[PDB]
Amino acid sequence: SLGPQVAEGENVFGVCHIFASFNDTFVHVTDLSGKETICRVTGGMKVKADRDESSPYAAMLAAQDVAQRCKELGITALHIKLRATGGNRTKTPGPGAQSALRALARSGMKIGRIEDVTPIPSDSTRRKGGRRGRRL
Amino acid sequence: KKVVDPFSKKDWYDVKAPAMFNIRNIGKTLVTRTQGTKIASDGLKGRVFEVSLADLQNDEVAFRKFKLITEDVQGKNCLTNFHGMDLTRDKMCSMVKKWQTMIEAHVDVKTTDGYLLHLFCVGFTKKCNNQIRKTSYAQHQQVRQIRKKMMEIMTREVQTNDLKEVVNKLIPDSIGKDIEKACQSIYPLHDVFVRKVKMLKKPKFELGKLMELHG
Amino acid sequence: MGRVRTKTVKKAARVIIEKYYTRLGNDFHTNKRVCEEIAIIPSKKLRNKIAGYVTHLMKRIQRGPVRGISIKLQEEERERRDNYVPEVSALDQEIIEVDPDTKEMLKLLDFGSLSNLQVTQPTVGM
Amino acid sequence: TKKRRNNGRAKKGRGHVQPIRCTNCACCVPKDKAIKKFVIRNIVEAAAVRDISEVSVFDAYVLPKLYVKLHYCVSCAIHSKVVRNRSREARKDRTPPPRFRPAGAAP
Amino acid sequence: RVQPIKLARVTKVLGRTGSQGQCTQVRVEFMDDTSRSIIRNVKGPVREGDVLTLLESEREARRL
RNA sequence: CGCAAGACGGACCAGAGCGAAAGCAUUUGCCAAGAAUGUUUUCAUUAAUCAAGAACGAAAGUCGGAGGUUCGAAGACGAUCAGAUACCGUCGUAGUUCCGACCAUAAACGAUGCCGACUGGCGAUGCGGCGGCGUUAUUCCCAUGACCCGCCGGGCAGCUUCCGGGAAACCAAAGUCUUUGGGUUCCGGGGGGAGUAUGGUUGCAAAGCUGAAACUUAAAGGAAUUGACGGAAGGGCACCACC
RNA sequence: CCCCAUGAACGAGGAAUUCCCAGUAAGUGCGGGUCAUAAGCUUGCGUUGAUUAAGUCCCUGCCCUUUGUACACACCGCCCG
RNA sequence: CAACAAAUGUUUC
Repeated sequence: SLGPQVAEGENVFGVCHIFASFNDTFVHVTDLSGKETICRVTGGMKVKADRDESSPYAAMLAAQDVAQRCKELGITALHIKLRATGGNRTKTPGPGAQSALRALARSGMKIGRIEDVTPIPSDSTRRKGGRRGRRL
Repeated sequence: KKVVDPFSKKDWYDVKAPAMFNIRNIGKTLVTRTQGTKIASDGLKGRVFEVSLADLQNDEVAFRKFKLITEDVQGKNCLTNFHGMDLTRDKMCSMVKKWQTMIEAHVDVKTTDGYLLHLFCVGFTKKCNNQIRKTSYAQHQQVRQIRKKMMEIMTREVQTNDLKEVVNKLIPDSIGKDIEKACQSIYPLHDVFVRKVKMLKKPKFELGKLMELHG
Repeated sequence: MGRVRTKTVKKAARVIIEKYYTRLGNDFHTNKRVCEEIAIIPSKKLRNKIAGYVTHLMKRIQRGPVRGISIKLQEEERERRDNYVPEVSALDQEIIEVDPDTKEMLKLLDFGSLSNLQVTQPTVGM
Repeated sequence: TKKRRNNGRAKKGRGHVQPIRCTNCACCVPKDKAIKKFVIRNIVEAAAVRDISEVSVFDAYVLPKLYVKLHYCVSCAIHSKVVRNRSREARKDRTPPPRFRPAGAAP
Repeated sequence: RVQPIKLARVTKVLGRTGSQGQCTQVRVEFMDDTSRSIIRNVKGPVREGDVLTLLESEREARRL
């Protein structure tokens, strides 16, 4: 609980940070420095089946469990950094990344700016597993 | 075994921006209650927050970001200093279009106060309206002479003047325009920005300048 | 749908209408009588099916010319319509405005004319 | 019997070019060969912006984009109907097209 | 994280999906507030003007 | 948030460039080199193409170091299957990278020898030169510069064409071939046996070059045409199909 | 065929699978064919009369283009040690 | 929006 201050106007600010890959979805607010956390919870924990780790509905549930303690500790508002697996990995967003954002905005926290932060590399380190491609 | 939920223990500080910016009350951040076994100011002091120049100015500065680093603490107040400017991702990605030449030059330079900076610029050739080639590349000769011009300016424009004037400079984007003037004689160019600035070496301390800039 | 008129029917309708327009009508009941007079049709169901489709046509024709049907009366109507011509539109109003070169087009064509100059700027391909 | 006069995809004046890795199989195909499709999309999407516009501070703001340039090897781009077998005749058309620019009220 | 129940009224019947062809596309006027309007998939036989009871009230599908 | 290592130069990046080919995208400097163009410079046949000989030559592999980040030929694992030593997951090897030597091969494909002339339309584009009382960008006019339009070379190509070629697919070269003759070089004579045996040669090795026969057999093969059929694409249609 | 007696399994059907959209499914009797005799059959007929898609191409089957094919006794076809 | 199994086998014709 608690609150940086009474502020019948402006809102105490943190960082939202969502990593959407496929097979899961992390939501995550931290202090705008980053060094200090605040309430995490993934799209995994709120369903069982592995196959359903990453589904938007789970993602919703997670952004809901997160927004709770967010507005329960002190953050009134949050600026978001959405991400993909990145690296040489896919470079496209995972499915319950949108769902998480809709869930927290809908929840009734506050939104501020957006950038994508997936790590794109001035390319190399050879991508995994070999030349002939995953065959399948 | 149940224990120590941590927010119920944490303390709040109000992040303060340098003077050249406009409004200066960045937001708030939480640290642990200082215990002799600890310096909440310790876990507080080299923190860096990245804020959008638009929130910082108020605007057209949608793209552009400034990195603000906490340089000291005074009771619930924490005075930050310029640490960098980058662009984001969307903006940068949006300039980079096929059929045009992408030109990059960067230079590393020491300011009047010591700071060592690596400072990048960028530009793209422009088709000019009654062109009817579809593309609009530049020649190798062109880019080599254009880059020299960009580099000469960036060293010229940072050598003279301290971290603050570079800042005061990068806001109204006076470098951009200056490049545009020195380069149109050589080849078109659409876009043009100093797109990033990287702090390489910091001078020693001095609360004097920091306060001059804050306070 | 399930009732899509076949050519043997549709043809007869185009057919009669071409040679029968001023005789035929808006109403199923009467053409049906007319098909007895102006055509020899073997079964009553066919003759009905014919009368009916040709009426659907007459209903349509009498609301806008239909894609492939011509009758003497419709030809006359188009003919009269295809006369129109006003105060007339060019004028073009005192003085032609030229793009020059088109000015140099007359200038080097040995030809007097009215004038005006506004022709500059190049000029991209695509 | 030779099918495409272009063989794979456009080389002619080279004999070599670095290869890229398919964004699906993680395969490997020369960059001259390989279907490439740009992909620009809003951070937020369809429905969100309304809660995204209401929940935010800032007076408008006005949405970033994610930009990603995809590469597919032949089998992936076929598989997923990025591109589709075209008759012996249609194959010759390099061009591109659709009728409106599908951006909200398309298929 | 959540619960509510939503009343929505059919505006326009889109067509049919499911490979079996047994789910009908629908467009819904949001009943409690008309200034909303969304696409939902149906099990039963649906015709214009009758009412859905939405659980999820975001989501908004497509194929499947 | 910083830092270390090794790797690699994304987006920009193209039927676009250069290089004999193999191949070649960070900055900047040095070093010599290569084509095109311009050129009322220089020589006077210097020249075309080639047994023998020789230079270069992706990858793997091999010798010894550096190095191993990344990924990973082998192996061991988890699944899947009737079987699975596989695909699929995981751990992970030599190896990938780099230096000094080997090795001489890739559907090293444009599957198309090289050189010269001649025969056909249009518009692109890298580049050089040339021309415009065309545009825009400047100062007091400029010298600038980028463009538009045209002309000419030589690039890689494209497009459309009952010239003409070809069995056709196709091809402005695969044209100028029975009306068979511009120069030169190389390889093939049904298919298998076979790039095999054997001798020579080169190689540290792995292997490379040259290269038979006995016997076997009546088609091997090419191209186009059409169905049949597809766990290829748009496909449909029916409770002998589903719902 | 009847009359009595003896009074079975079967207390809802796995793998599978047929058929069906309106007098239709299903219950229910009758008549005709076979016929000397012999209906558990077939073959109609009226009676009583719903549930349920109202469509689509997923599986299956067959025909529509485009496409690939070493197939053409045509995939129930033609392959390696 | 992306992606997804499957063996063998008797005659002249």
